[PDB]
Amino acid sequence: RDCCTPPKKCKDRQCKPQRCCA
Repeated sequence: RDCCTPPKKCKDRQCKPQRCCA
């Protein structure tokens, strides 16, 4: 599970600012 690696996972606060989400 990763903020952007398949499967992406920007459903958190520490994985949202990630240019790969916001």
